[PDB]
Amino acid sequence: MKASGTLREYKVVGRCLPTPKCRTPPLYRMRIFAPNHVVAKSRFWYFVSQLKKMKKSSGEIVYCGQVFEKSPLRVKNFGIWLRYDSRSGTHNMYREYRDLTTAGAVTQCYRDMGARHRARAHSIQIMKVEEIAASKCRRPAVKQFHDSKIKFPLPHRVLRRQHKPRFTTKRPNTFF
Amino acid sequence: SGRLWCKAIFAGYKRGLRNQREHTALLKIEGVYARDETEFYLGKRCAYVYKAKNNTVTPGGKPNKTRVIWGKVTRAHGNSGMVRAKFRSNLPAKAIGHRIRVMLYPSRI
Amino acid sequence: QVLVLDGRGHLLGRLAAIVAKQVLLGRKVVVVRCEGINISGNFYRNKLKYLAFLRKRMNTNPSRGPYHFRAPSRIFWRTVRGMLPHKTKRGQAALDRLKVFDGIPPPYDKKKRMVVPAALKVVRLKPTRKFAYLGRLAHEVGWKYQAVTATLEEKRKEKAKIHYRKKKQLMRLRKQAEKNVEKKISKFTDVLKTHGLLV
Amino acid sequence: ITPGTILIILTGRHRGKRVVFLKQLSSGLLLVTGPLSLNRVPLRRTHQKFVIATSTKIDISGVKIPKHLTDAYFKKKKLRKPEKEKYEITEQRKVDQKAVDSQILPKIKAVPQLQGYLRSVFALTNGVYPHKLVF
Amino acid sequence: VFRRFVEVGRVAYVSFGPHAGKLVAIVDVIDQNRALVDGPCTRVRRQAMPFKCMQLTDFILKFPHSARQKYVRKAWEKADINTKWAATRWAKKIEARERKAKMTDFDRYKVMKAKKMRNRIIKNEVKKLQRAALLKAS
Amino acid sequence: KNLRIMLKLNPYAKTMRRNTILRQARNHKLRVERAAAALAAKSD
RNA sequence: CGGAGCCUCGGUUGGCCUCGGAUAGCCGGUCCCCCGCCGGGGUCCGGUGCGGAGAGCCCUUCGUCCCGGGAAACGGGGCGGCCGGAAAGGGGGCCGCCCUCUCGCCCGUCACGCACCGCACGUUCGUGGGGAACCUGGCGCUAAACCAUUCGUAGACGACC
RNA sequence: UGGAAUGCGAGUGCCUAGUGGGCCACUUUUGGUAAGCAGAACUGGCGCUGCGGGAUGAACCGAACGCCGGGUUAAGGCGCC
RNA sequence: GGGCCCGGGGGGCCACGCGUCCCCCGCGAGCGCACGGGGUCGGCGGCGAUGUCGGCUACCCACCCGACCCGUCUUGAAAC
Ligand SMILES: [Mg+2]
Ligand SMILES: [Mg+2]
Ligand SMILES: [Mg+2]
Ligand SMILES: [Mg+2]
Ligand SMILES: [Mg+2]
Ligand SMILES: [Mg+2]
Ligand SMILES: [Mg+2]
Ligand SMILES: [Mg+2]
Ligand SMILES: [Mg+2]
Ligand SMILES: [Mg+2]
Ligand SMILES: [Mg+2]
Ligand SMILES: [Mg+2]
Ligand SMILES: [Mg+2]
Ligand SMILES: [Mg+2]
Repeated sequence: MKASGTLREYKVVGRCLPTPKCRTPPLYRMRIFAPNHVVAKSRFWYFVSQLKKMKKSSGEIVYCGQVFEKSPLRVKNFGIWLRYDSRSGTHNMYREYRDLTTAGAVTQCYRDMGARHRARAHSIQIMKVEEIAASKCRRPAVKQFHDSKIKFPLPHRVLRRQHKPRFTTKRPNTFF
Repeated sequence: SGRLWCKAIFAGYKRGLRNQREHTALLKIEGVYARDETEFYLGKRCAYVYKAKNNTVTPGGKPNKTRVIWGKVTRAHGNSGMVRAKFRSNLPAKAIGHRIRVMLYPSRI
Repeated sequence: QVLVLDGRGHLLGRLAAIVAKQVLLGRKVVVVRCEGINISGNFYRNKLKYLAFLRKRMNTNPSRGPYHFRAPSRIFWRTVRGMLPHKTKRGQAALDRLKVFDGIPPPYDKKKRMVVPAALKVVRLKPTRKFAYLGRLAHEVGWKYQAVTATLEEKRKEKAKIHYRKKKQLMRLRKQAEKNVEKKISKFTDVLKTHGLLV
Repeated sequence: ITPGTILIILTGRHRGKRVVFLKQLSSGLLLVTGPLSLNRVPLRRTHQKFVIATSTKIDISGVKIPKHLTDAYFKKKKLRKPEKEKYEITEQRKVDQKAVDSQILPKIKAVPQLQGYLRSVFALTNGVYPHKLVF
Repeated sequence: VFRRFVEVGRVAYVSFGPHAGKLVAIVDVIDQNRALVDGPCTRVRRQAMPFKCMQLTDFILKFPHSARQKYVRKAWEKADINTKWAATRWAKKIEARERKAKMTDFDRYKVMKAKKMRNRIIKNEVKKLQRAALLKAS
Repeated sequence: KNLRIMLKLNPYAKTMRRNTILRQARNHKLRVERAAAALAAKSD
């Protein structure tokens, strides 16, 4: 899987193909984060196969649909439990993020895992994603934004319109 | 009286890195530094204007040393406002870095 | 006609990249105060870079090149030459469209200087990063006219200060004059404000 | 391009001049007038692709353009040579110019600084870029 | 040295993006780069916005962090940020910028004539003020 | 792209296109009237 | 120093005549206060998504006629003198004149100009650079280099003294 | 009811040149410390083959070639060259 | 929902002769416009006898991109 663009959260439900032994095999559900639904079903079959004696040939997808963020206008803290392969082992991490959507938080995890650990998306398994209250967060990067009277300036604002104009008479001012 | 044409530069021919298509010229137009601003200049006439030793007939005038190769803007090139132009004859390589007149006709405004 | 640039507070390679593309399109460029140009990284690791360049020489005849120019202007010039196809007539024509100066000699001392915000150090570097000064680096690899250029640059700044005070004087009169003739020019002041020229 | 619109001619000896658009002839060419007394552009045909239509408009809805002013009216007549043959302004054209001008000219003078605007020529200058400016 | 702070209620001008030219209020801070903003009286839905596309103004509305859009609008109307904004030189300079941009060819002609005459009158007066200052020197 | 070429291959296409045009114009006329009423309702 | 032209070479198609700089800070007024050979610091007051803004400024060209209203009258155009500039030096400003105009700008009045009958290389910088000549006036100049000879502080020959 | 899908016109006979030094890569693999070493399997290449990309390069990556115009791409790229 | 969108009590149909038997209950005329078996104008302008018009290619020159010297043996040649 390529963690392309902003991921979506998919609810994938699958089961073993019914057989005379078991005419109604049990139903399984997973939370999948993927770029599109085609990738979402593919990853499902990759995960259930690791937990059950099942695979695409001997099973079917019963429901694939996007789970929509339920409070897209409310800031939340997300705890993420993931495992990943490094160059020389596997590890379990717990990570935290602040975001408005749970799929946005998961995307941050992939970019972050790529930035800080050079971990490609194909080597990352998001085990669990929870919304966490400010009092249960652990990472100081997230906790410093739990301040009702938070304030801070924007020092040294760099000129981003550096080629409009490309040549000017006045030098830029970085203080605002 | 005054100028009635926009100022352009003959930046170079159409090319990859090691192949050159001389039938298309890349033009840089003064003040046009993005692709969304090139829309005004599509289809407008272009003139490489120069002087030679021998006299030649001037439409509406008497023979002089001025000569012109006509062309027109055909499409935008890139993201920063370069346009592709085509002329009745491939531009001479000595024209690279020199003025190309871009006329205000055919008017669409 | 001529694009005059001020090299103070510009990073060496970003200025060269823009300048090289400009003279290849047929524009004349003058860069003054090449000793005021900057390079990212601590001074020491940039001095080692030029000393490594200084060691490059034809083992059988050093006089045949490379030629290691020591002036901050010539260092910049060679850097723009490295971004041009200078072994072809088209590149050499462009290279002749560029003049480089230490200090600001006439006539550019009495002309307005433009900058390139895409090459300015205040824009392109993080403020905590170290950087080198082209003039100091040049002075410590054999450049001989650092002390003189500074001496003449201080004379120019003294004269430019008197010129600025004269211009501020002529601007204070300009503002006063607009009050004296406010009645007579009020109508023409409404046209300009109606169309955004005056706020 | 609506009747009464001011157009900037882009070609011919009258290039850069600002003229008043009267009507579109059956051939599709436009009919315009300077008027003559303002910029020495007479009743003359012009092609629309070669004019810039400004946003300035006078109301010439009450102007009665003579009906004989047609494509055949403005078509060039051939002149023969064996030295040179010179074009002459027929007395009818002068009469037609005055009849149309006498109705447009008073309406131009109704708008302040418009007659002077029509006397002045269009040109591009330093820093002025056609794609940026409104006409 | 800092005078404008990213805080709850700060009104920020949006310089570029899909909402360029509008005013929004900082409702909450997500992380170092993003904030929850709201434009109830300026046609902006509550959403995340980076600080990069924001320019802080001098107004600071008083509502609790993450209060719903009803109370952001209520504070906006009490402070009359819309009319106060239009009275600032910052807003006026924006207005002048767009007035000049839309100038028609005829408008540009009339400005040239007005500017032509206005500049001559000022120059003549400056000449007289210079000559008058000369006599005091003598 | 060419209408009369389509009708040579599928004459019914003319019926479908005429119906679409009439339906779409009719649905637009409702939305404006709905919107116009709402705006008038707000003015009250 | 002060006429017609003829070749040839090209490009270009308004100008910006200048503080120094800072960037976790800036810019302009303010001399009332303190220093100095009119300049610096303080105070105070203004601006600061720079508007005393290069996102800018200046100039703007269809021409002429007649007569009005604003603007000028300390004004426009034109021969003599003194400061002044050296990093690669100023056809800027100032003072005299005997002259030369009430027009230069803005808003109007009034007409006229090849109005060449829709059409390109138009419009400058342009008395442009270089070359032969032809005139036509004034004021000025009347040299050296190399060879040859000689030298031997030099020398394969050239070169060099 | 020409008895699975899909695609495609097939069968057959004479005469016949050059070749019978190869070499390279993914994977498998023998000897060897290893070798741009020697020796095998499979497929694909280079040899016989230009062209875009890998600065440069037999074999890598893309793609295979009549003489052209327009459009769009692959692999690769987009500070300047 | 499906049944020529089953049966009964404002808007589009590639319905539109009839004698009937009854399931059920073989040729109208003209005229015209065209998104219709691949472009035409029943549209125009300038210039021309001593200095100008056209002349691909060819002679010379310039510039931009490309470009290693052929034959040969060879797995491999621009090959030191
Ligand atoms: Mg010319
Ligand atoms: Mg030395
Ligand atoms: Mg082997
Ligand atoms: Mg062989
Ligand atoms: Mg083969
Ligand atoms: Mg091949
Ligand atoms: Mg390589
Ligand atoms: Mg092609
Ligand atoms: Mg490259
Ligand atoms: Mg090459
Ligand atoms: Mg051989
Ligand atoms: Mg061999
Ligand atoms: Mg060979
Ligand atoms: Mg070799």
